[PDB]
Amino acid sequence: SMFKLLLIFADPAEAARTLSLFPFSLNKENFYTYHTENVLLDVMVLKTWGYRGVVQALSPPPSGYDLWINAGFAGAANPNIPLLKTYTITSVKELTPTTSVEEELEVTPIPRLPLAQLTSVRSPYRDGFHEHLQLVDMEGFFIAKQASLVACPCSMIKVSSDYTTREGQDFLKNNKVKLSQKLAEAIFPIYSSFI
Amino acid sequence: SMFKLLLIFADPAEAARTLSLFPFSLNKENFYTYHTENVLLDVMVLKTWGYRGVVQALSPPPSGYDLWINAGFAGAANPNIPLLKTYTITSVKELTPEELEVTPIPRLPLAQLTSVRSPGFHEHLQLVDMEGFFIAKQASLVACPCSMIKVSSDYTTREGQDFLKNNKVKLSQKLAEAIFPIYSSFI
Repeated sequence: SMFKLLLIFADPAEAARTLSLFPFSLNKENFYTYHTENVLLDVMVLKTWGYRGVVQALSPPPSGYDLWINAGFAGAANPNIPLLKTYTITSVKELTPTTSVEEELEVTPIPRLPLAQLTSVRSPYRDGFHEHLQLVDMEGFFIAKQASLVACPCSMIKVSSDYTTREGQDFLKNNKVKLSQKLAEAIFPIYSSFI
Repeated sequence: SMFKLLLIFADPAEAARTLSLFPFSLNKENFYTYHTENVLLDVMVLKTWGYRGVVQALSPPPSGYDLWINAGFAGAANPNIPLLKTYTITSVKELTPEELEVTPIPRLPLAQLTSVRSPGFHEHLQLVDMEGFFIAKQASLVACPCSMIKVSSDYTTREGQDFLKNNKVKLSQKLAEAIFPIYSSFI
């Protein structure tokens, strides 16, 4: 009767505009809560990027949510992907050598968002395009692993923020507010569908 | 197509949480613009309350919008109106010893509004404000559709007003949470 939603952001800049949507109360550092009659909306901001940040924040993982959403910026490893476009993820993997048996996790799509697949890396991915790759981040695979430990559905909202090239970073640098606002505008309709 | 929406608030406190929803740009004092590919979302904050504020800001009325929304707090002049409830308006009149029809926003509960020119309970009144009637009059001059979002903020009694001053952030947030789905529907 009260939907309990946990939002997870890798970085305060990515979380900024979502945190402006609601008069969140700051519960402990990097953890915000907005508690209404129909919806509990908690926002976790990791302290650092990647597996390390996920581990520090989500082990043991919290039990009791109805859904987790990892929302963040993602690199585009295909130049046909436009930037500033918000996707929902259908499955996520970790980047491994091509010979390695790939481990792919199914993810719960968010309605009304275009679909994409996600690969998480442990070091910045910059050797350009190619080839079984669409969107690239550093947290999503590991968040999904932690969610599976509590049998909690996991969705991801990823906004294309840069191409995975050395030169592609300039766009991220000039557009952080707009990218953060894209995540916010995809999250509000979710909250509102329970309110 | 770009949908051109003018949102009108009577004062900064009522506007605060809606202004927090988007990274608005501010050129003229009291006027905010969020210009995207699909929606032009302008927010006007009146410089003072009531008829005088509406006339200063909207006479002559601005042309070229697709819809005006007046969003604000409203007193409840019948004790069967619960507080903290967000309504959309079906018609508005001015208090007299002639009704303007208003376009209701989807999914919000319906109410009738009376605007007064100065601040107990009455029969025949539901929600009470100070701007809506005069905004609807100005929107008529440009043949612009007008809707209103009003959240019950107090009973129209001497005691009733403590709830308003205790709960300004939450009342402002109710307005924001009703406006964002309108924006979202054009994307």
